[PDB]
Amino acid sequence: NTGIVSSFFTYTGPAHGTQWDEIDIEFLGKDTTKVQFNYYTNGVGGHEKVISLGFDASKGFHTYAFDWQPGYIKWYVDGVLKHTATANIPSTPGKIMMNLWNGTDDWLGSYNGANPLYAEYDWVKYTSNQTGGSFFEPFNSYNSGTWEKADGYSNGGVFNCTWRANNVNFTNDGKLKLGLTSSAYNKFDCAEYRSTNIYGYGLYEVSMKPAK
Ligand SMILES: [Ca+2]
Repeated sequence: NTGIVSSFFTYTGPAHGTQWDEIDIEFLGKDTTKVQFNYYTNGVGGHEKVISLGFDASKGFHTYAFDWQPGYIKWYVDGVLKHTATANIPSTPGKIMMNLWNGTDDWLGSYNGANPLYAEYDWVKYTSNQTGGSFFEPFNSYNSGTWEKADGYSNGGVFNCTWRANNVNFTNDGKLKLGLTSSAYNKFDCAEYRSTNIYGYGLYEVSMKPAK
């Protein structure tokens, strides 16, 4: 069922001592000509919207964004509005997170570990509703002041891989590359990179290329 997923999302929930509020951009590796938008408010999801892109997202970098305001979320693809939600919008500030992971599946028919799956992200921009809360991250190198790598555990549940910090790497030309690897025992190691601060309403933009 759930195969390979590359994502850009905001998150907060009970490990952070709050209700689960989250806004998603996710790409399923089974069809990268589409993108899926969704969000959870107080743990309630069921807002999936799948958009056809008109291009195969895995072939180049595109800019995806969501503008999260008190009364709506609006999602954009390369500056073009694609979807607006207005119902039960979330309101708790969260961390910005990016991951690549496999669920518990037919993507294994083509998976070859000598040319592993990688999701690449060239930059992230957050333009805050609160003056002085904006930031730009170009992914030239690991910045321990603003981000952390997930390592040493699995989320469990739908996730069928263990986060490894050594699957989070930076290329010499400035991209964050998250990899999904398997060396034996049908065990996969995957990767998540996440901010250390939390952010609220504003425009979140990412330039990325999902795995396939
Ligand atoms: Ca960059």
